[PDB]
Amino acid sequence: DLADYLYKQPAEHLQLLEEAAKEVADEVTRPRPSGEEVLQDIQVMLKSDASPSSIRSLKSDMMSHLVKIPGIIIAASAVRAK
Amino acid sequence: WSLHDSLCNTSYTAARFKLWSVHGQKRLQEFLADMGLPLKQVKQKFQAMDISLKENLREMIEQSANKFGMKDMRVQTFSIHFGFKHKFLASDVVFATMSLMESPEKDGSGTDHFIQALDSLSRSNLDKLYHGLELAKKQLRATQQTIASCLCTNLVISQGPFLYCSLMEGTPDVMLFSRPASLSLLSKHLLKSFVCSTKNRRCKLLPLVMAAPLSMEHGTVTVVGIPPETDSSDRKNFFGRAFEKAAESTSSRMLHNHFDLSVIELKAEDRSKFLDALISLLS
Amino acid sequence: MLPRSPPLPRGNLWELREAQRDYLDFLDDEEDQGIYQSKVRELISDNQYRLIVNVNDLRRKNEKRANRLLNNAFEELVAFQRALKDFVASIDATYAKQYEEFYVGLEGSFGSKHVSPRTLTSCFLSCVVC
Amino acid sequence: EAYFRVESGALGPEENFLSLDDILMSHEKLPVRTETAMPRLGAFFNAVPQGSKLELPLWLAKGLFDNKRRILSVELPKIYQEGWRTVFSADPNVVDLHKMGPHFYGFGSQLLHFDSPENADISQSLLQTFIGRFRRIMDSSQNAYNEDTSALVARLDEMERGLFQTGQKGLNDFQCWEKGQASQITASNLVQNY
Amino acid sequence: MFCEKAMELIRELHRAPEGQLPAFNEDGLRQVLEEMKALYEQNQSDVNEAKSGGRSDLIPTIKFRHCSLLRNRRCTVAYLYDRLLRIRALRWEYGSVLPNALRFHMAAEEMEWFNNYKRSLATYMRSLGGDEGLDITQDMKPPKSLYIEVRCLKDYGEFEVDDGTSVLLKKNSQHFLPRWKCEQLIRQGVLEHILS
Amino acid sequence: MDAAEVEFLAEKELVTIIPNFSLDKIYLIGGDLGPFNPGLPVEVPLWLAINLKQRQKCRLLPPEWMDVEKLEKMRDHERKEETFTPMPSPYYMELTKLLLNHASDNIPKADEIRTLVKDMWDTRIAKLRVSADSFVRQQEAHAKLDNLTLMEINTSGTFLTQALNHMYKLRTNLQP
Amino acid sequence: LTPAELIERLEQAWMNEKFAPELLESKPEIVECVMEQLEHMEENLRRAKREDLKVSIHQMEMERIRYVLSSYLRCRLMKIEKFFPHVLEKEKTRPEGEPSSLSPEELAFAREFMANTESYLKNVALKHMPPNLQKVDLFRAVPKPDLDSYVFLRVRERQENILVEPDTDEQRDYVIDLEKGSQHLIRYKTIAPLVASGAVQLI
Repeated sequence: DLADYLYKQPAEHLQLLEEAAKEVADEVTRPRPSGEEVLQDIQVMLKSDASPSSIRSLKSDMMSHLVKIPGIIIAASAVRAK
Repeated sequence: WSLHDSLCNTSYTAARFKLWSVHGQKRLQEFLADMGLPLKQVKQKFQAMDISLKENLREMIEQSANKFGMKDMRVQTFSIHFGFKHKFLASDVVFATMSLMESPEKDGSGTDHFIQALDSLSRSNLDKLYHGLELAKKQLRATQQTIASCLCTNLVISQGPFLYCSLMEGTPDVMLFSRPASLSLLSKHLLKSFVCSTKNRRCKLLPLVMAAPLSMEHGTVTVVGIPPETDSSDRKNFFGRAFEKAAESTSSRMLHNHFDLSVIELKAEDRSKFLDALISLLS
Repeated sequence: MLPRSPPLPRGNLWELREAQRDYLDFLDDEEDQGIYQSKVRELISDNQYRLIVNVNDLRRKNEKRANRLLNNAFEELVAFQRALKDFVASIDATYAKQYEEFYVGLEGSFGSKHVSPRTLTSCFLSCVVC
Repeated sequence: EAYFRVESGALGPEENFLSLDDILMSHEKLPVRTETAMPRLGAFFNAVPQGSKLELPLWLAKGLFDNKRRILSVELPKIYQEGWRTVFSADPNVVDLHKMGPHFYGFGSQLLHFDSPENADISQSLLQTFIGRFRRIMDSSQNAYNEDTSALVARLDEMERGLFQTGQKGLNDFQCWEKGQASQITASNLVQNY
Repeated sequence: MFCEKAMELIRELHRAPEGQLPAFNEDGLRQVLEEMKALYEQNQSDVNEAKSGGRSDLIPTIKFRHCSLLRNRRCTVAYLYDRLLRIRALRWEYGSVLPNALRFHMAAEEMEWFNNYKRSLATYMRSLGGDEGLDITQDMKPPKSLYIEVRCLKDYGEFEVDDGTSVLLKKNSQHFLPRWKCEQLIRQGVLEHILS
Repeated sequence: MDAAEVEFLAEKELVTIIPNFSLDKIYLIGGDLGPFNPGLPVEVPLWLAINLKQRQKCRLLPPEWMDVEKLEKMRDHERKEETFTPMPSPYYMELTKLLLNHASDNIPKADEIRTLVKDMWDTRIAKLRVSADSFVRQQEAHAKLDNLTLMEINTSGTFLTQALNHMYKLRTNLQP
Repeated sequence: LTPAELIERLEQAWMNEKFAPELLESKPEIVECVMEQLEHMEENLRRAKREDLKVSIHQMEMERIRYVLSSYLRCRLMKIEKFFPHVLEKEKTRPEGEPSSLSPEELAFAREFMANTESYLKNVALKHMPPNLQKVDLFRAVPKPDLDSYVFLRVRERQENILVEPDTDEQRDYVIDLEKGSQHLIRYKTIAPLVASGAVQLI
């Protein structure tokens, strides 16, 4: 069931995933030695082995659904704060 | 595989649907549309298909295959689970093993592939099985591109009491079937597609005989023989005697090297000298 | 080649009360070798606002403050520049009123802070960099 | 597994005789100032003046040294001077001890046989650099598995690479026991030829 | 300064830290013995000349040459000793007999050192116990089970079973033998332990 | 050492099996065993229980400390305390590997025992690299390790001792 | 000395040699009295071989003991071949009444090893040298053992008043005590005479 929610409502479920990754990385590395005792935040990436779509196949019914597209990087902004 | 690439390649729905002629390829489209399977989910791998479709797939497929004349669609097999993601049907292990042992590209003596296929039956080697499933795919997609040749070109000669065919080197993916063991399956699927394709009433009940070149240097071909096909064929072949007596009559050069008798290696020049005497012998 | 110091290190021969009361003690500097009481006066004789400090000295004097100053630069530099006006009034209060507020530069060798505009990420927010 | 090279004594009182690490270590050059003339051998640098700045290997300046500085006196390279001795105190996890080397702790412990004044301040740099760079070799060597470690090891010296290769050999040996893999009997040194 | 020739013997062994025996260097070794002799005489001349005219100011030119031979001694015993380590390994890893891809890289006097070491070792081994002692060369890993399943990888004439019941070893043909016999051959490269 | 010999020393622990073959007392150079009555328990050293299980001749039994309840209390006791707390057996990792790999169907709730054991291990290893960092950080000369089993010692010992020798050297290079 | 205890003491004699940084004591008694159980129970199997399961249970245990023992021996023929001159010297000048660190057979092996290597270096590079260097002494080319190593040990005979010297400053030495069954991480020099007296064991 989870890997289906994650395909349909990825926004409000990646949050729960990344908040469980932080509660597991706490009971595994503790006691942190001396210089760190505040628990950091774990950016959960995710990959898959599924057939890729294409940019020309992004119809508006795919709004807020995990997609998987190939391409070629053409530009790159400068990093900023957020 | 995906649910689409496995309908186009099973040599039981690739025959009924006649998935080699544009006129009947729309039959597959209609079959898919009658179930409510989007044409975009059917093209994607089966493990990634949505969870709301696959509920009763194995029933909505058996049903909508009555409406097309395919009533033997469910078979009785077994399946195994090891752990979290390991789920095999007893006819996936078979197609993977059968294609680790008969890989086309040869890397040594005759007993170098045998070892690698004997290896992939113990659970400590799931990295060979999971690899021998990419050969078994590559083979099945390079069989329906040959049975599509000898049926959009009519290379099945009705040489009398039995059909007959042959192959050409120039056609791509014909060196894959050079082995004298991976040739019987190609012929046995060719017969199944043919019998469903032809309009006659005689050809639909004649055994097939096939030859494809073995060795260019010795200039020899390999020949097989398969029983007359039908739904309830007893499976009692009879060519091990025919070929023997024919080579005896013509007094040519033959080799009954294998354990089964119905597979022979024959000089490229004794082909007709052998075949005519065989035609007369079977009569 | 990595510039891990403004002075090229190869050939140089050829609450908020603790911070303010530790900086003052550091700026006394009389009893060891008088390095900064030789500089406060020096700038008063030149009419300067700011004086340049060596954090390399802050380390040897007090490590805790030297680390708390490279990671909370704002709350520490508002306490440095206060306990500097305090220490200039302790020499010449007449001068200590000519100028509104003093300033304090920095120089020395920061550990990982020596960054380029390409490496200046957002983990250096509110942190002295070079 | 059975080829036990002779280890390095370059950290104790005196280097070992047969250790191929110390032999290449002491070969590194060092600056000296001569106290007399150098007759019959001024060809290299016939006689050489007194009070001349020359560059000699370390092994040479071992016997050519005395307490009275009869033949020559020595002055330390800048890597051990007062300049860099503050850099290595700012944050020692940043320095490229392979360019400043590649024998830092090995060389620095042999510059204590020259009874210079600041020895009580070199033997405190080394100790406080090695202690500084420890929690980054204890943790980037026991926690780097099946990775390309040729970038976690690009800024280390021979006394530290020997430890980064002992963390890995104990990580890759427990991870090979956990996976039922350290039961099969294998060829030991023949797979080195292959 | 000096010693730029000896330091081409060492800076070569320092490139092979795996334990692989490289080809002997008679050339450089002769080339450094020659420099030893040269400096020896050219220094002894002025040594006895500093007792025949009082040139004591040459005393430095003695040390600069006295020590500069000790170096060339170190860098030629270490090399000659290091190579005697990478050889003894070939008795604990390969076995009693070596293939001639190895016995072609050792200088012709190291074979005598070998055949002495090997013989003294085989002497010590047979001395431990009453009946022909205990062959401590085998048994490198804890025993796990009592039988092992091997699979040949090269041809090999006719392997022996103690009871005179030989076994042919064709390629890619797996047996089920007691691991008490297969250890010698697995550790060389002939057989292979499959059913781990 | 190396894990494959700690595993050798761990195959001397006693376990209890239920044979299904007849055999009379055996006098081993390391004690006595038997007799083996079909369908009756008997206590043997591990290296024999495993070897008999592989040959389909017995049926293992879970050791008493291998319970899914007492373990769920050890796992909490370990995270509360701030020192190395005592453990069921000096070789629990190797037991709960060999057993659960070879007799996972004769042990109920194997895949919870396994996760609790791993949870304990992943903590007792975190306390070590804190007890092995204060050592260096403060340049001690002694350290009392309380209840370390041989396996935790051996997973990070040949690095710790080798990096403390290089520290003793650097700390005593100025006396002469 | 029940045959059951020879093995319990053999494993203990096996770990110490693996961890110690120096060639420890010689136990000729045990190495010669385990080669008896092996020599005997190798006969009550080849004779009464007509059982097919008992002989397996015996052969497995024999193969475990013959590995403990063998790997113990090999671990000392590495100490001897790395420290041959310092181990010959120590045995030549031994005060009578002290347990040797070499068997009568390892002694012959070490003698032949030193002889062989000297007669090898004599004919390759030490012969063609100027006639005052042709003698090199092998007490200053082979590095001595390093007894300043750190070791984990677990003690089994309560010791008190043990000296812990962190550094060269004689003042900074605080004395410690040892419980029973505890485990510590201390330098090998300060507990050298305890390993020879069974009071500890290097785990």
